[PDB]
Amino acid sequence: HDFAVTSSTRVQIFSSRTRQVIKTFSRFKDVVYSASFRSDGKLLCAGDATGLVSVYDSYNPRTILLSINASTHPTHVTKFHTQDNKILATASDDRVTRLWDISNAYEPQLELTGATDYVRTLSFIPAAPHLVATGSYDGLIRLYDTRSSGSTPIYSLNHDQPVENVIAVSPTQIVSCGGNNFKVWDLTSNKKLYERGNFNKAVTCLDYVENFDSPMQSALIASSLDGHVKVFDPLDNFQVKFGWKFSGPVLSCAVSPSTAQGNRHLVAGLSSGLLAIRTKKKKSNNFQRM
Amino acid sequence: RYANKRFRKAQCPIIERLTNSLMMNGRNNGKKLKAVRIIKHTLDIINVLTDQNPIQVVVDAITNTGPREDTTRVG
Amino acid sequence: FVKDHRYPGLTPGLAPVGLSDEEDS
Amino acid sequence: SLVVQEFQHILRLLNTNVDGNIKIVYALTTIKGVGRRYSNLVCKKADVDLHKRAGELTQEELERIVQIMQNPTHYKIPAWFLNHTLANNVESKLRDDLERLKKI
Amino acid sequence: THKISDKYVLLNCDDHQGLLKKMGRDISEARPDITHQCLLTLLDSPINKAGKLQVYIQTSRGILIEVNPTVRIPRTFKRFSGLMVQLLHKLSIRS
Amino acid sequence: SNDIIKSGLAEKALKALILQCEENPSLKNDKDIHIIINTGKKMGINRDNIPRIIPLTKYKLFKPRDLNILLITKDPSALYRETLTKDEHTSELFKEIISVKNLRRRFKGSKLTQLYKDFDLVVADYRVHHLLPEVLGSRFYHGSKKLPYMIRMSKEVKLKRQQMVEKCDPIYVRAQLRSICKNTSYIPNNDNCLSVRVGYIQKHSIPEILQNIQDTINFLTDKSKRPQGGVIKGGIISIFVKTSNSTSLPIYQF
Amino acid sequence: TDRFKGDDDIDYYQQVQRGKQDKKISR
Amino acid sequence: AVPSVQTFGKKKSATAVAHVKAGKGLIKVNGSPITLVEPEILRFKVYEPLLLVGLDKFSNIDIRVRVTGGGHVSQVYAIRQAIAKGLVAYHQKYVDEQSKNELKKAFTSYDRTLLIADSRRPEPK
Amino acid sequence: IPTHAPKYEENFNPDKKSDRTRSEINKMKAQLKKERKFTMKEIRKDAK
RNA sequence: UGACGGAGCCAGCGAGUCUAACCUUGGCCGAGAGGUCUUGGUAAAAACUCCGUCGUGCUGGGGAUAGAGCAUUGU
Repeated sequence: HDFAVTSSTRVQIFSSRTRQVIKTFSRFKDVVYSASFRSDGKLLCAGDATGLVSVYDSYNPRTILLSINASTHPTHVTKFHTQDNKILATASDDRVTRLWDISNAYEPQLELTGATDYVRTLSFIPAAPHLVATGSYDGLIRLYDTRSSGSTPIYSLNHDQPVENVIAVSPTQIVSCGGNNFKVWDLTSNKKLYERGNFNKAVTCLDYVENFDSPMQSALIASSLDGHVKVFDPLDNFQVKFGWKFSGPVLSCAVSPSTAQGNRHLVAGLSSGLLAIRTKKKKSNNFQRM
Repeated sequence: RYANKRFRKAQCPIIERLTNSLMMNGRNNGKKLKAVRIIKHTLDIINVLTDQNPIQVVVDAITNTGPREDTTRVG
Repeated sequence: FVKDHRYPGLTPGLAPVGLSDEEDS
Repeated sequence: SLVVQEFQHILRLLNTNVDGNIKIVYALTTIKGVGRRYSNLVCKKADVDLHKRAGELTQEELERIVQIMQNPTHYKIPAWFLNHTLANNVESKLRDDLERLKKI
Repeated sequence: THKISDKYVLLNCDDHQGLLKKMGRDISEARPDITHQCLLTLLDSPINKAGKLQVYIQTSRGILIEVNPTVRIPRTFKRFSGLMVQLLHKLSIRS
Repeated sequence: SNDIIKSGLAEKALKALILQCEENPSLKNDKDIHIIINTGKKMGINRDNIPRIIPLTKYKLFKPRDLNILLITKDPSALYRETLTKDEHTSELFKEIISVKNLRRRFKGSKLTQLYKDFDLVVADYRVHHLLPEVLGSRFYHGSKKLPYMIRMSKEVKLKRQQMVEKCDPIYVRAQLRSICKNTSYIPNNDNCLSVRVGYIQKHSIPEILQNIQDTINFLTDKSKRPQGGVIKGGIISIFVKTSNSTSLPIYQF
Repeated sequence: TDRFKGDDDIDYYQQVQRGKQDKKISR
Repeated sequence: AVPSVQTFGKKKSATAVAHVKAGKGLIKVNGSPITLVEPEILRFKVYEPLLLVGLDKFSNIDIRVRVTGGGHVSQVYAIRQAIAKGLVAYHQKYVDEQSKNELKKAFTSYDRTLLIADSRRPEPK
Repeated sequence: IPTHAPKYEENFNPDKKSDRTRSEINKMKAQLKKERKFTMKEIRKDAK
């Protein structure tokens, strides 16, 4: 349960035991944007500002298994499909998201369109492997069924502010942040259940973790630009439990996964260049026969 | 020994034959441990990318790439 | 003075050390 | 939403063109007359990270590195880190020996 | 290319009838101007400038010549003949 | 001694040698100043290719940053190399740190010759200094220009019937290397003649060279400072200042 | 570059030295 | 005097000598454990006499192998031959003939060069 | 695509060699080698 | 079809009291022959495995030797 951190032109793998960097990926020609692991943790995908998607071995920066020319525009999102280990979803400034097979990466397996501005987040619904959610700066979260044509979404959800991030907290509920608030929606009802505007500045990142050893069973971590990272309880109507204030605008946040079986980290990445990690620690035989 | 008899080479394992063909092209003549290492990493890459048994991928590749009809020049 | 019983040449070959030598400069 | 972060493709340092894609140590090495150890010592003196690229370098750090490279005495870098008429006469002698041996 | 007396020259229909008759080869078979004008046409065609064209020359004596698309063949047959002589004897021509 | 320093004949010889070195291109190739000491009686100590350090109180011949330095170590080389590289005191001090086994494996013959071309100063562990003549070759050892010195790096003392623990002390290492660079050296021989480098032509002034000569005379002729000093027996009959190619110019004629 | 342009056409030193020398000669 | 057996294995200039005596399970090659036999890429050639028959056949014996000559490949083949032959000989001398025959059948079915030396002598035509 | 002019010599002779003083000196070394080899062979034949 | 360091690790032939460079700066001893010392310049298992680091391309890679231009450093 190590963690990957993306800065300008560099991806660093930090060890969870020592909180020190153990691996460094510095092959990228321009600024690298998103780095992610497979579900099995064997491959690491990174997206570049030149439109490249480079898939490395997770613990070997020397060997590059795959290099995809996904776009001419910068690719801001690279994610692996959670249900399927063969699918890589990339979202770029072409306003087109592309599903690739890892085996044959010469053409996109599927192209999802219908976004008018800057898709910079996507997510996979846990129970349904056919569903893909894309969040864009026009404010619409578009759900695509990959078994269909996929050029047009099956439905869309209107988060009025430009959507910074989308996450799926259950098979039915998703949470989208953009603007000062975040909104949690039901997918079957296509209606928002809750919205929390607890922040001053725009909510940048979301994380969700459940069944980890805690009094509270599920937790939603929301990081905004006012330096605040706050915890919300999905069982308690997404109310507010705890918060941290940092020295500057927090672009990214993460919490160590549920099966950490060791030290637990809350990690924040600020716009100033700082990375803040806060941790929770975890006679002889004759005499014996006598 | 697989060169003593005409069809003895069919009894050779096919991964061994792939390694022996990887020792070709001159610069690495005889570097069989290097070729075995290349096969090991190749099978790891195949299994990682395809989530299959890489021996089966090798077998399918050989059976597909074996040509079934050919030509010969006639004087 | 130093002595190594294995190596007799250490006593002539040793460079003299001084406080100016053990100084940051 | 306003996010302001705190790069040049080509850098002209000490009348030498360097690329911002390479690291600071790589750029100082590509600058002629400077070895890898000298570049590492210069980077350590200027306190710039060796892993940092040349494009993402502070202007004050670049000025300090330029001053250190310009003044080796002020930088106090060690010198250890700083680092055929005869054939024509032979042909004439061969000709003379050939003549004398042919006479012999 | 053939050696006269000493000058190496590319064999010509017009300028080397005596040499062709002495060697016994017919004079009508010595036509490098066709290859010259075909090279001019191919390399000046817009597909070459678009970069979608490659040219190989297969001589009657069995020599195979690869033509880089960026070469500029001289427009005059005299300079073409000199270039072909140096190419056939040195095996390559640089820029 | 004091008369040797205060004699104007020695100073006039020094200007004469400097002017001759400037005028003559063959002498202009040379750059070092040697004195040739005529000991009165035979020294009686066999040469062992071990340089013995003569202190220079007034001035320093060289700084350790100026020279190119090769360190040759005993060969669990990881501890010594890593300590000297990581520690800031000795980080830039050594141009190259190598073990004796790695040196034998890497450098052979002409590669050894270009090594001699590259490196100006060679120092080594005293435990491998005796193994060095076969590894470095003879063309290091002939002429005594770049004979490897003996440094002790751990500061521990070997005791009989017990092991000696291996550490590396960078402060002790830089202290010994500073002493070696600032001080001149001699190697004893059996006969009467001795040769000691006293100054460098470009980097030293004439009074500095004369003071170095005076200090060398006092250290060698002094009855104390045994066994590094006190090796001259019967006094000094005559000293002869000369470079590598220049003829000997006599001073302190007795 | 070319657009149908066609290919372009073609003191003390000597005293001590002489003292050593004539000392050897005298011997 | 414990029950002990000495056997030999050859491949080119390499020669391995195996002493198989009554013991507890120590399998050592050149005074070092069998799990450090180099190269890594060829360690399973040394392992396969153990793995074909089972570690239970090795539960009550001690094998000590001393190898000289040859190179890495030759030495690996000499080791595995000596170990297989030493197993067969110990199970024939101090364990049953049925155990010996079953071991010989397993080793012969996998690779006869574990048991019989592979001699590549010239054949003039 | 770019266009590059070929580098060729008019009146090319493969037999003839292609600064100038150094080339003359090198031709003189070649002549010295031929003469030395020929004289060596002649001297050996006379000796036999 | 790499380079650069570290570490790990494996041969078989070969045993005549016989095996082995040149010039050079000087000091001293000696009637000499020479001896001794000093100086300086030239001749003369690998693989393989493992770990780390650089990085792969007409995006020519090198080698000069002169000259020019502009500046460092400057009486």
